[PDB]
Amino acid sequence: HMGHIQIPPGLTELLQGYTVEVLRQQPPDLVDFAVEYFTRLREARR
Amino acid sequence: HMGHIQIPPGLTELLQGYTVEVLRQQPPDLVDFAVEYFTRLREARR
Amino acid sequence: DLIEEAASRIVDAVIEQVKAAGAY
Repeated sequence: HMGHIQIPPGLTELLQGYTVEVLRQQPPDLVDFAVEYFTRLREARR
Repeated sequence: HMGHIQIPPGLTELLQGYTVEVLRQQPPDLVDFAVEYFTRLREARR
Repeated sequence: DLIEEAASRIVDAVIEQVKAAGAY
């Protein structure tokens, strides 16, 4: 009944938190930082 | 003013890419996939 | 595809702050 394609929410809310710290910390390279952020998040989930 | 800069671009093309990878593979957990993409970015050139 | 449209607007929001931080 009425089919189509959509996008899962949460992606924007996630980058939003990242976009913030990126400016507050103002690191030299965001690459390594991006890896240090998400990688650290896993520590939160058990 | 010759001393008022604090907004280096680059985060645009980078984030957009993540939007095309997460939507193409559509992994079950983005948290882990996030650490996989960026972490590999460190070996793309620098 | 549609992703090129939803991923193009999502970026417009993040850049709206990173670029508007060194001005206002």
